[PDB]
Amino acid sequence: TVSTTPPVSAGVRCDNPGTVHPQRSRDQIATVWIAPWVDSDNAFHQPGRVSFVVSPADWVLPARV
Amino acid sequence: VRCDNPGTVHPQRSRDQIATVWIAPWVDSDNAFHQPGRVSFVVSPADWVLPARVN
Amino acid sequence: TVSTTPPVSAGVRCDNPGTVHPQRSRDQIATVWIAPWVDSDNAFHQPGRVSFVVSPADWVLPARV
Amino acid sequence: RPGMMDSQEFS
Amino acid sequence: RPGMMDSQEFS
Amino acid sequence: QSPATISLPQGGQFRLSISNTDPNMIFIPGDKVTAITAPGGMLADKRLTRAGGVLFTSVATRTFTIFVETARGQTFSVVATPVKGEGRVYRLMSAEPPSRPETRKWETAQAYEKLLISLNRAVLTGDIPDGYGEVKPLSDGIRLPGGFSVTPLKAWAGDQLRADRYELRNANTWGVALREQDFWKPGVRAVMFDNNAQTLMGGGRMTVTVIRGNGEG
Amino acid sequence: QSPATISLPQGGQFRLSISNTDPNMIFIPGDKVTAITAPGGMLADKRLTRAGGVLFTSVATRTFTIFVETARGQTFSVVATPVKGEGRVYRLMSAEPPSRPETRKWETAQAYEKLLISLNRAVLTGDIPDGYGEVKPLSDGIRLPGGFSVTPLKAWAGDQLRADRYELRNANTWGVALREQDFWKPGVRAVMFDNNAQTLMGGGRMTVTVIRGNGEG
Amino acid sequence: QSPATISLPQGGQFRLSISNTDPNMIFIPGDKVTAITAPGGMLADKRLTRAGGVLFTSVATRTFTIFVETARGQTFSVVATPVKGEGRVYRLMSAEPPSRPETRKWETAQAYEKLLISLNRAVLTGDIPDGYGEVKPLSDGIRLPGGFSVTPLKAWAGDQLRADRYELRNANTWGVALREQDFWKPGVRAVMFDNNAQTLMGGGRMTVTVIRGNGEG
Amino acid sequence: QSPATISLPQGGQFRLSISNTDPNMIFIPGDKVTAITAPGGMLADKRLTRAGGVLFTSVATRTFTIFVETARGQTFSVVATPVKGEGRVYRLMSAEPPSRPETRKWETAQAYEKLLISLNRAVLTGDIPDGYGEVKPLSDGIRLPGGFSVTPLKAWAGDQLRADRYELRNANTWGVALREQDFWKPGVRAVMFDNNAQTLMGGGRMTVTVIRGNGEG
Repeated sequence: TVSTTPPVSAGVRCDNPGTVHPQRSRDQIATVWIAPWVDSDNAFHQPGRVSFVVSPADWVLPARV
Repeated sequence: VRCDNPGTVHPQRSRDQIATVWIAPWVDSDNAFHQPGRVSFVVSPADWVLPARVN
Repeated sequence: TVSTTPPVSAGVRCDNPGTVHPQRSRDQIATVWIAPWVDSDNAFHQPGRVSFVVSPADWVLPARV
Repeated sequence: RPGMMDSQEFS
Repeated sequence: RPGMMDSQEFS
Repeated sequence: QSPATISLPQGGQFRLSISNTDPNMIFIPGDKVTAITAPGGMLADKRLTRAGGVLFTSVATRTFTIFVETARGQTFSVVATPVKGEGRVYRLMSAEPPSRPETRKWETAQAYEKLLISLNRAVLTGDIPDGYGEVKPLSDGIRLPGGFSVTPLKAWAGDQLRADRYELRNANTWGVALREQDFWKPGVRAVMFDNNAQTLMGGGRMTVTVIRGNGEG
Repeated sequence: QSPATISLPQGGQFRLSISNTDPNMIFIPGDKVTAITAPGGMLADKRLTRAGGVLFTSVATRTFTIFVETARGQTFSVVATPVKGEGRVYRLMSAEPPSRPETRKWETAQAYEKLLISLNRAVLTGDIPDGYGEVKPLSDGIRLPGGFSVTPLKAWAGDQLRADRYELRNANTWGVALREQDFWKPGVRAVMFDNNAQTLMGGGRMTVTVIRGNGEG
Repeated sequence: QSPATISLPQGGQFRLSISNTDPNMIFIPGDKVTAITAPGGMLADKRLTRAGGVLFTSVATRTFTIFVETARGQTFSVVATPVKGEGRVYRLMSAEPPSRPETRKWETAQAYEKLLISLNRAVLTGDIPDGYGEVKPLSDGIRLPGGFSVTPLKAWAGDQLRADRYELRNANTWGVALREQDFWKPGVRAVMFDNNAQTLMGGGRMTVTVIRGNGEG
Repeated sequence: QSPATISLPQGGQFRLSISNTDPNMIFIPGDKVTAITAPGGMLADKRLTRAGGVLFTSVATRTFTIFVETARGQTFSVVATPVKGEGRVYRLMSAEPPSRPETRKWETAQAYEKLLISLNRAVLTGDIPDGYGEVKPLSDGIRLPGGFSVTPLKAWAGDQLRADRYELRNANTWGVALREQDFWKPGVRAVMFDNNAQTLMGGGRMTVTVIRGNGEG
């Protein structure tokens, strides 16, 4: 079945958990440092830190005051 | 004064239209008299009326 | 067999439960609210309330006073 | 060519 | 040939 | 401008005006004209249209008689007076319903009350059955009771059934409650009111669809 | 600047100016002209155009009558008086429309939305679809606002959705207002108030149908 | 310089200026010109381009009428005044959306909310669907509420849906919070704001994509 | 010295000088000119060039209009006034770009680097790849700087790499700064701080994933 992303926000002029301008959430970034290594053509590699996104973003209905 | 809501409207659902015909006395093929009576039919069916306003 | 819709109305110048101008009854409308959901193309849907007709209309002979 | 008009139908 | 045109259609 | 409708019976002869320089047309609302005959050397050119009418041009100056004949079996004579002017269009309305054996098969194949319902729905909506054709309305076709007046609008006929629409006007100041039965005249077969009405206020404008037997009585 | 829209009746005559030096055009919206007839040697050239259109050029200097016949058995007459000037376009239109096309809703709704709707309708009717079978109502399926008391009534479940009906009971003895969003519980797909009543009073016992997800993930 | 856009309806006739020595072009934004007709002996040479336009050269000196006809079914007449000068380019914008039965199949094949989303993403990015063609924007197409002014920019139409972009300017000194619903006019079907905006400060420049039914109302 | 770049709109007219004695060249970046049209007997010779280019030589002594049509349905007009002198090159450019190509990253990373990355990601997600299976965490896999205390948590191993997660505990009660290089032990391939936080304070409990080499050699 289709996903249902937002739990009802914290509970002119209608107080609806729905019908609120939706924003998207933030992706999660994780950094891995690679140990210096060598390769078949005998080159020594010092990469640094590689950052990758573990989770894609998801929709969110803002809490309404 | 600010509000964030889609414009709500109430369904209308207009009714049907009925037309009735009166049948004058007639005798059928197998010879049975039929005294005056009536048959009714729906000229135009019912249907949802598109709203004129959304406030 | 053919349906027989009207029970005899509450019991120039003939008092007949039959032969009265027939009216049609009213359809029944029911509203369902859909929970906000997302779809494969990642669009978030906030539908609102959907109204449907559960029962079609039926004929009725008015009560005669 | 009286009253003749140029009507070119293109393919 | 007056009013005439010239058009090359490059392949 | 609108075409002139004359409504001659199968025996009718009507003195109309024909044009000279520009062509003219006579058409049957419900039938296809198949032949047209005039004194030799009077009609210059004639053509049959796809709709079923006849386009003719008369170059002569003397008054002449033309016979037009249709496919269902019909013949109407018109007397034309050649005058200089623009072309003219005439609507030769039948006035005596034609015979249509193909329509009778569809009319009789189905039930009766159903057939009445169908012919009436159609009159209401405007989707006239394929076999039915426009005929002259009956001038006096229903009983007028106590102060109403009627005028005719439209009429459609098959083989065994007719159909008429009559505009009713209430002269009486007091509003008159009307029941379908009042209108029954010998030979009518159903009376139905378009706007279902228990009563009709003075100055009322109500049309009523009445159907009769074709040629009965 | 804009076509001269002219709604004349069938067999109607409309007198209109045409240009004797430049081509003129007559078109009928929704119809394709099939044939055009005029006095011999008046209209020199006649050409069909995309859709239903006739581009005619007349060198004549005298008023003449021209008949146009379309593809749905419509015939219209026009009296044309040539005049020096620009070519004139005319939009020929029917007087009283013969038929009314009922356009079906082309719109189609999302599959998931339909699935929720059908089930709710079926539960309301009481017919239970083939896949669905009866089971135990969930003990707490909805949020209870303002002292409401819920008693499990009925439920049915199937491969991808499940349904529960609970009877609401109001102990508040106050005038309450219903908003289906209040009865939301993390994991609900839809809430239906069987009686479409905005406000429940004390002992307002509306029954609400909630479809959640069987096999929830 | 830029091409001149004139936007004539299917009945439109526009007095433009044509050149003599060097050739001229008239093209349809969304349709392929297939035929072009002018009085005999007026157009010296004509050629059809691959894009779908028409290159013509007029050597005559008298003012004349030209008809251009397209493939989707369209016809526009223009009145040309032969003047000595350079060639001229005209953008014959439709002004009444054309009929495209092939587009309707794609429009109706898919769901509805999806179709709205697609047509809107495209308007935002600029990747216009293949079937859609540029049509004249509606001068008054949305409700303007309490002090905004609008100007039109672009419009794309298929068979059953339209698409418009309207530049909104806030005359009022006080900033006005805007909700999509304010703009609804009978016949619109979605209103979306490009820059999602809770409020619009005075002197605002915000474009809003609104789509309507083609020919509805 | 440099081509005269000219970004004119579609159907645009740009007046430019050309040489009547020497060949001139017009080219469109990213487009190939398909055809070139000019008044008859003005441009004597026209030749296609590598890519999209037109080398034209005109002996005329009068200003004239020339139309160029490219291979993507673009048509541009140019008003050319011949003048004695050098041949002139013109870079024709589109005004507003029709589409935006999203260029994919062509860059590909080393295989070993990808292998380290995928595993770290999978461990973080908690999904464990097919080859990998759970085993015992290594007792001491990392250097402990500044009083940190490490408690084995979880590990998985596979044919060529193995992974261990340890929970760091800070007993220092000082503000420390993390550098992944500190946690190096002879034999480590990578260290990942699950929470990307530069400084840990007292009780800073970041969990670090270290992939060493199973089957170390």
